[PDB]
Amino acid sequence: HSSGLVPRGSHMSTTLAIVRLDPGLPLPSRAHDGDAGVNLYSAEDVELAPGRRALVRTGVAVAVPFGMVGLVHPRSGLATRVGLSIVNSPGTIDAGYRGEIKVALINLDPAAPIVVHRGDRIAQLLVQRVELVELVEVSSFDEA
Amino acid sequence: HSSGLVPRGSHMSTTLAIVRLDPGLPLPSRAHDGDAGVNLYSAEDVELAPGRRALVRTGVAVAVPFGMVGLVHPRSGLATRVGLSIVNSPGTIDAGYRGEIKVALINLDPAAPIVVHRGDRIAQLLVQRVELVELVEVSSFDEA
Amino acid sequence: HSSGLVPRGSHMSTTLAIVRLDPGLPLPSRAHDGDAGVNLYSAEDVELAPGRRALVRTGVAVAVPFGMVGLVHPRSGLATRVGLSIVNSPGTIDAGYRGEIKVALINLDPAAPIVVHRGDRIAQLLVQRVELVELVEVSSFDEA
Ligand SMILES: O=c1ccn([C@H]2C[C@H](O)[C@@H](COP(=O)(O)NP(=O)(O)OP(=O)(O)O)O2)c(=O)[nH]1
Ligand SMILES: O=c1ccn([C@H]2C[C@H](O)[C@@H](COP(=O)(O)NP(=O)(O)OP(=O)(O)O)O2)c(=O)[nH]1
Ligand SMILES: O=c1ccn([C@H]2C[C@H](O)[C@@H](COP(=O)(O)NP(=O)(O)OP(=O)(O)O)O2)c(=O)[nH]1
Ligand SMILES: [Mg+2]
Ligand SMILES: [Mg+2]
Ligand SMILES: [Mg+2]
Repeated sequence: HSSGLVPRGSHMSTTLAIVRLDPGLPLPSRAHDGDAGVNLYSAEDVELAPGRRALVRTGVAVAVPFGMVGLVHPRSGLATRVGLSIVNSPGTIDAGYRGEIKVALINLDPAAPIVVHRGDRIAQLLVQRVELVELVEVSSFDEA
Repeated sequence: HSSGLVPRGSHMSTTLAIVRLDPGLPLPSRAHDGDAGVNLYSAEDVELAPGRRALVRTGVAVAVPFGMVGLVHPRSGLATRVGLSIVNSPGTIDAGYRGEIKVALINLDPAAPIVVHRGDRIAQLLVQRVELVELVEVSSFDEA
Repeated sequence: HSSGLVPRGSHMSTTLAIVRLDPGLPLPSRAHDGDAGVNLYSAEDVELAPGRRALVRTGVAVAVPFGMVGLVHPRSGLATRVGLSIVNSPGTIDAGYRGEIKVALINLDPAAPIVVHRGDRIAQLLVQRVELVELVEVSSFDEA
């Protein structure tokens, strides 16, 4: 069997429409089979002094399906090696959002600046279902 | 059709009981259709110097259903604009928890204090299913 | 009925194989019924000055099932009390990963060092399903 056939056990897996606003970057991909996230690239060069943060363009936009959420998580390697984090982690991408995904990077190292270059992988994007809960206000939890 | 009718495609959507311990705040709501989270308010005024953190009352309590988790995520706007983050993000709200949701806000800006006023939206609350996994200890992964 | 019988409503609950690389630590457990996470221990003593971070061994390895993700979240108590956080939170554990779970702890307090002792609970591990999305590149979202 070739690629185009959806294997049985992946019949149900979901699709995510994506637009490369920056066509010069590779499409986000999973580094390994079963990996939770696809790796987002930086569209830009940016240098972050200790304690500084930046809102960095990834060059993509996505259409998260209704009933789901996209989540932007930090890469573990850079987090440890150089103290790179994401201010609003986990970044919450709503089903209705059709703008460019931007990553609020922050340098949590005390002394060493972090240089990010265009084309570097700077975060990962997961997609999960979410319960769009209906609030039921009660006067006490007994009542419910 | 009017509001009270549960549309077909939302027959299965879950309910979340909530108690406004602070009845003076609006109920948390989704800013847009399909948004992953409902926006939590601060019950209080608080001022956070750079690097400082506070445990801020939201004026609500919830009953996350068994088999699910509530998750407190930072708002992207404040995160970028002013460096506001959440120390324990993502905040983990257990199914059994019936206390007030409190938000561990922290100012990650190097120089500018953040002022939060009562009634400001300071986080978002998502609800997701969680696998309540049964651990199976093995001596090596082959064995399993 | 005794323990070994899987109750009806937990017929479907998933298993997580785990190896204690450090057999001297307790197995991670849920502190209460319905808790989202199991509590990870530190295998080691470590002292974190303000602003410093460390990659701390938990003494376990796990096999997250294909179609799921493990997620390492900070404990709320330590986060508030002493400013302890996790640089890459939420830590993303892929289905394929068979190495030791390590926690990138960071001291976000301005002045007081944090001492972690072997055997202390330093994070929690959740397991959730994840959508292993198939990207569909489009030239505009209309097109899709
Ligand atoms: O908190 C964590 C996160 C990850 N890990 C392990 C499990 C995970 O599958 C593996 C890779 O993690 P990330 O994808 O978060 N980091 P990065 O993208 O830098 O490394 P890789 O190229 O291996 O994916 O590291 C941990 O032990 N603790
Ligand atoms: O890391 C992120 C997070 C969000 N976003 C986009 C997608 C999301 O749907 C939109 C709104 O995000 P938040 O709800 O996290 N922030 P805030 O509540 O300040 O803005 P809004 O009023 O638009 O919801 O911003 C990103 O590009 N990157
Ligand atoms: O952001 C949060 C996180 C938790 N909480 C409440 C709900 C949760 O079920 C309870 C315990 O949270 P954690 O497990 O995250 N922290 P810790 O492990 O220190 O406390 P406990 O021993 O109670 O689990 O604290 C909040 O109000 N806000
Ligand atoms: Mg990775
Ligand atoms: Mg929002
Ligand atoms: Mg706990």
